[PDB]
Amino acid sequence: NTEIIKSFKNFILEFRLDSQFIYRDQLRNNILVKNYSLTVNMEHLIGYNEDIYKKLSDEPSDIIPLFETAITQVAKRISINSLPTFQLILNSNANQIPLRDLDSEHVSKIVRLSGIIISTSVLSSRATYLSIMCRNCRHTTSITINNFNTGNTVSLPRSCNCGPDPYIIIHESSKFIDQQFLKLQEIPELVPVGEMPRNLTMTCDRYLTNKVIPGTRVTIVGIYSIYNSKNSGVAIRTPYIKILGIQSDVET
Amino acid sequence: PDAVFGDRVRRFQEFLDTFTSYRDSVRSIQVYNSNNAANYNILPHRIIISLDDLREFDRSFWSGILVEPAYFIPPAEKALTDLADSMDDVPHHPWKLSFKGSFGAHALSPRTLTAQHLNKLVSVEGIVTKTSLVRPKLIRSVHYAAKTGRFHYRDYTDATTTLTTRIPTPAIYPTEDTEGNKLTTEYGYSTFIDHQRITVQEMPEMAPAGQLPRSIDVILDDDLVDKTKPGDRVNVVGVFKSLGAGGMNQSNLIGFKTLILGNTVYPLHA
Amino acid sequence: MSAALPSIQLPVDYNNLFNEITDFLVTFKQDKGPKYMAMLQKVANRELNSVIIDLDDILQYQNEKFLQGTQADDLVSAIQQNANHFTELFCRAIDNNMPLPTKEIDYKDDVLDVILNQRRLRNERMLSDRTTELFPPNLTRRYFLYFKPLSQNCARRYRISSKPLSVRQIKGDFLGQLITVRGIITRVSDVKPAVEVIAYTCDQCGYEVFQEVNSRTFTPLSECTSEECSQNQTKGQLFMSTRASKFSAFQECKIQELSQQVPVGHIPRSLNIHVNGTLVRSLSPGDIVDVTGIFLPAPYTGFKALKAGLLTETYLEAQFVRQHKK
Repeated sequence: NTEIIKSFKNFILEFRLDSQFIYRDQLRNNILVKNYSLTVNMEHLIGYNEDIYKKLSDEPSDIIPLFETAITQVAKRISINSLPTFQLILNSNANQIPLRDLDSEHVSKIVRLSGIIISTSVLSSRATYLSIMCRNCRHTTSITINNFNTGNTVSLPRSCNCGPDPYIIIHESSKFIDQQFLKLQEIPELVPVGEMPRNLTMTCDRYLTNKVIPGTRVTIVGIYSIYNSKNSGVAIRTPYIKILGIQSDVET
Repeated sequence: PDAVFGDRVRRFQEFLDTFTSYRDSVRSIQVYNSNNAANYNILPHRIIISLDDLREFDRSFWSGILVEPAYFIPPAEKALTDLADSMDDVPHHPWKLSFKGSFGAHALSPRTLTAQHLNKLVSVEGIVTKTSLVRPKLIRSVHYAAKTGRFHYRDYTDATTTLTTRIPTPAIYPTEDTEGNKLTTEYGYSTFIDHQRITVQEMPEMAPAGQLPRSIDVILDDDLVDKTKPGDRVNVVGVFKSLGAGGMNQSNLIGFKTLILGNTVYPLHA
Repeated sequence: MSAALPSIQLPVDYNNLFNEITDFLVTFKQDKGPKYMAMLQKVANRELNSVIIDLDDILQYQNEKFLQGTQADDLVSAIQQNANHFTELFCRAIDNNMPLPTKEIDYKDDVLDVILNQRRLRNERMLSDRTTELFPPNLTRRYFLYFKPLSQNCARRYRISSKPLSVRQIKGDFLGQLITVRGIITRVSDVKPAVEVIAYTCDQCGYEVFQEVNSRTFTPLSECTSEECSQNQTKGQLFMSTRASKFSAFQECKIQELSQQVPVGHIPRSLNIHVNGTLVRSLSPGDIVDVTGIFLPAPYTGFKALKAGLLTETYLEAQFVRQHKK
């Protein structure tokens, strides 16, 4: 929350291999083309410091939206008006977890896996920064959501008494992003001799949409998270993988 | 209202002399509304404005429309009607715009949308695919009491208004003024407009490799009802509004449906 | 009131246009006695109950005092904008200028003839032994009113509401006028007893309360509010009776296109039609008819789901039908 930005803000400025340093040359060449992202190799985090990756491996849902605001304070040291929140795309290679053995222990942990993509969906809209006004008080405000944990985790407040939820979203001043909703099937060479091949459903953020055609072999690095819609049991949730960084092969 | 409307209406009064040919065509609409009354005792109120003098009058207003149209069209709306009164004073009602356009860099086919093209003037094309039915829609309601004389009034507008958003009025039935009265809803004197939603998808010839088509649905109102048959090649101009709540109001996945509030639906033959 | 529900003034006034209705009644000389004397009295003699007022007589009566004598405002063009407020008010002129005791008060030519007298005489028995609420005026009518348009020669002389419009030509702006259409009647339902006024009975205080009826929705009352029972702890339980109220006939149908006015493109459409009054069972499916009548939208129905475009349902009341293949 505090000062973990500065422990990451020094990582982008000062990481350096033998002669030419990478994350101030990958951040500059992705602004002139107007690409607005960054690609962190995850082996270079733990070579520079181990205490940073200790926080990121334990509780990733609350720290990656802190690194996204640690980039957009550095891109104002290079460009000098509209610079949005940057997106963090990461990739690594530790050990593949097969799709069959995903226990109840891997809830909110960085997990990579593999498989074949069955289907896609149509794009959508999620809100990032919206503007609210009350109906009676007409007291304007601005809620900026940046975290992503699909239904509702951050909603409207109840007072600025007035009525039950007096708040209106104003559609004339906001910003929006995209979502994609894939599906992923395990590779048939890890044969289910008495089973059918299972599947999972992922989500994708603004810069990974429309990247992969149905029918390919991918490797996917994401957060194994959970959501509780009723769209069949008591206190039952459902699993899904929030993708942050799809490392496909050569498409061939 | 502010001075933000104040200087904004005034600059659209300088758009009556440099291209005064538009001020000619307002009289021609007032011609056919007199000579039809001369045979009994048809024309809409839509003015085709080329988006071509606006480069030669003010580049800070031409690029204003194609970036935030919910702040420059409703000023230019009321500026047209007061000029559509002071020239024609003999007889005793929106006067909408068109935007012919000289189509800008927002000429995007409906496969590439929804990301940063909210609240702009897109010019979408494709093949119409549903063709829903027509229903009327309430706008104004005039009540009348015959025990104390005078008429009354009630505005009522939905979330699919002209362009903006305001405080939504769920006006079921306005009755019971501050007296003992049984108010009466005068039909005929009230106003009703037509409403029709059609969905358009991308063309199969300019499609990529084998996938599903992606469609987008456009609302037409006040003039373009029963204009195109299903299965036609249609070019449309509108504003990429996005209404609805994304499940944040119902305290509980997907959300935020998108629409286009069309103006010019212009059939093509190529 | 101010700043909410304001007052927009209109060029059309309604104050003076009651008196020229009264002079279109039995004080009439264009058609021994006038046509509105005996036809009113024949209905008052309980021989008819469907008073068919024509509209061409309004036009010819206008020319009798147009440029001749005094100056008066137009009424046929006043009907062709409102067409519904001139239905409950055109009857309001009739009941004053109509003799009731002309016929015998004899035995049953229609039911509720003896009980309505007991309804009427008990109400004056209520207002006798006291030293002031009577029956509502829309209850005691016992006729109907209709209108017929004009097409042949009267418009060609000096210049409407009789053009055979197709079903697809009906815009959204005709909501509140008189129209004439044509087509093929299909899916016609039967006759079902509706209700337009309702009589309760308190059974303890005797005071029968009433209310008015609007389409497809009405709410029953609370317990009794009459001043004999109330202002105490003992209030009577009221109960509805069917032998004390007014019912009417009701029907429904759907008119498609005549398949000559169809385009080569779009697929034919339909309008809903309610037939209210004594013209019931006068239609039959699978023919070619020409229906007239006022055209008004259906109000708000509940559950708030498909609403705020109001689900107007665009139905069409009937006034007069003109068949083909007689």
